[PDB]
Formats: sequence, C-alpha cells, structure tokens
Amino acid sequence: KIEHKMVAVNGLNMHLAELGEGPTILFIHGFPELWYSWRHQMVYLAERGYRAVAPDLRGYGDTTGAPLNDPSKFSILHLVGDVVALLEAIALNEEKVFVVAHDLGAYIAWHLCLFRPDKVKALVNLSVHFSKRNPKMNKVEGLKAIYGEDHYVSRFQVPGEIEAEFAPIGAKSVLKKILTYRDPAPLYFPKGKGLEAIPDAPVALSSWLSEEELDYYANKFEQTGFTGAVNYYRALPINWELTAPWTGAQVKVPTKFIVGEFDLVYHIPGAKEYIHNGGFKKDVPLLEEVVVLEGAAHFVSQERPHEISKHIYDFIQKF
Repeated sequence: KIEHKMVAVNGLNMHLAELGEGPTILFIHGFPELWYSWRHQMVYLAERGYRAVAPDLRGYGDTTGAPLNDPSKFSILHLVGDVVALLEAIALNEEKVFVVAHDLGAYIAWHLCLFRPDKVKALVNLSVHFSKRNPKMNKVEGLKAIYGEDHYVSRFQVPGEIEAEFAPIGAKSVLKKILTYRDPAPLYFPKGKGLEAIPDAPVALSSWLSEEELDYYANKFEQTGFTGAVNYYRALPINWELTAPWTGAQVKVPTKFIVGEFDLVYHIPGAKEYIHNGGFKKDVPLLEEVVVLEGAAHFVSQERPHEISKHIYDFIQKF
C-alpha cells in the first residue's frame, strides 16, 4: 500500500504520497484535487515497475507553510520552484524523471518544462494545453471579457469572497458539484447564489466517484478551506507579468496530451483550433499525437482511470 511522508521543500512542509520502486513518475494534481486523484494511476504504474510520487501542492491538503493571506506566493514561479526543490530532495540520482499532470498541475508542468527541461525525461499533460502568452492581456482579464463577472476565474480573484460563498454550503456539496460537473460551459458563481448556476448531470454519469472517495476530499477541504487552492487563480495576473521572458519560447520535452471531449477547458474559444490545427505543435515541437477521450469530462484521471493509466504506460515505455 501507499506510503506518506513529509518532506521539507522550498520552505514548505510538503506532504508526499509514494508507491512502488523503479524509475520515478512525478504526478501533479489540479484544482480542486489532491495527491488522492492519482490513486488509480499510482497503483497501476507501481505494479508495472515504476515509482509513483504524488505530492499535495502548496496550499492543498497536508502540505503546509504557505501564507494564505498572500496570493503572490502562489505565482507560477513559486510553484515550479517547489517542484524543483522536491525533485532535488526525492529524485536525487535520476538526471531526469517522468511527469504526469492535470489541470493547474498541467499549467505548472508546462512551465517546469520551459524553465528546466534538463529535469524532465517525458511529459503527459491532461486537460490544459500549452497556452501562448497573450501580449495584449492576461487570462483573468481575457476570460472576464468573454464570460463576465460571474465566471469562476473572476469570482475567485478577491480574497474571502468565494470562501464566504462556500462557507454556508460546506466542502462536501461544493466538491460534489464540481467533481460531478460535465457541461463544456465554464462554471459560474454569481454573488449570493451559491451553486445554483451549475447544471447537474444524470446521476449515472458520475458513478466513477464513490461516496467514500468524495468523503476523502470533503474531509481535507473541510480542514484546510479553499484559500490555498483558489490562490493559484489569484496569482494569474502576476503570472502574466512574470512569464514575459518566455514569449516565443518553446517546450523542448517529448509530450503527450490527453483531454476529455466535454472538458470545459477544451471548449475555451480557439482551444480546438490551436490544439488540432498546428499552433500546439509549433509551441511544443516534440508533441506526440493528441488524444481526445470520447464521452469524458474534465476529471479524466478519475473518470477513465484505465484509459488514462494505459496511455501513460504506453508512452513512458518508449523511453
């Protein structure tokens, strides 16, 4: 079974979940997730001679030491810093390791590969495509322009506001709503209206999530709150300023990209065109073909654990 340790990483006490032995695979979770989201893949890959490592990121679960009052400490540079420190601590010998990441974890991973391609052998990213930096505006301003104030990324900007919205509702209901979400439209959180703006899917579609599995998540966020998680989104404006030096730069790491057909991120305007029609291959010259999972929504690691697990294995076996 899975071992859990606390490692000192970049001024954090970082919780790390470990299973297996062999070459290392670093798993980076998304929002609003935990090491626990990789559960199926850790097992599948450990049993096949890989060493699965999955941290809780800064601000999430059992990882501690990050000031919730200051979003700026959740900038993309801090995050990539954490990963690098982590790899020094636990990779040790291995010149290079395999990375698998989802959602914001994918965002972090892209930047890991931009900033330190010497550390990564090969990459599997889920949900979030490489996004070219828009010299005109940042993502928050861009998404707010298209979808309005109620767009979740906007509502998340001001500290306390979204936490206040969730307070009366409880972690469990909120997590259920999000994890179970299937619409390709983005989420909205209009002021005072709680979760009422989010449509429900047929209960049958979310059978992959179990009461037990949901409770794991609910119990963690009950104790930590959502501030650490949400601060990632808060740091997006600064992230734009800080990533200026990498205008025009390319990811030089062999990459596989997998996305669910109904993934809200896949349906950002221009995303499909960018992904399928060449732009994505231009920025990521070693992108081996894109995989779209038919009938899958955002949380593919958990919704389609076999398909995901197998794709990961078939790709890293090449190396």
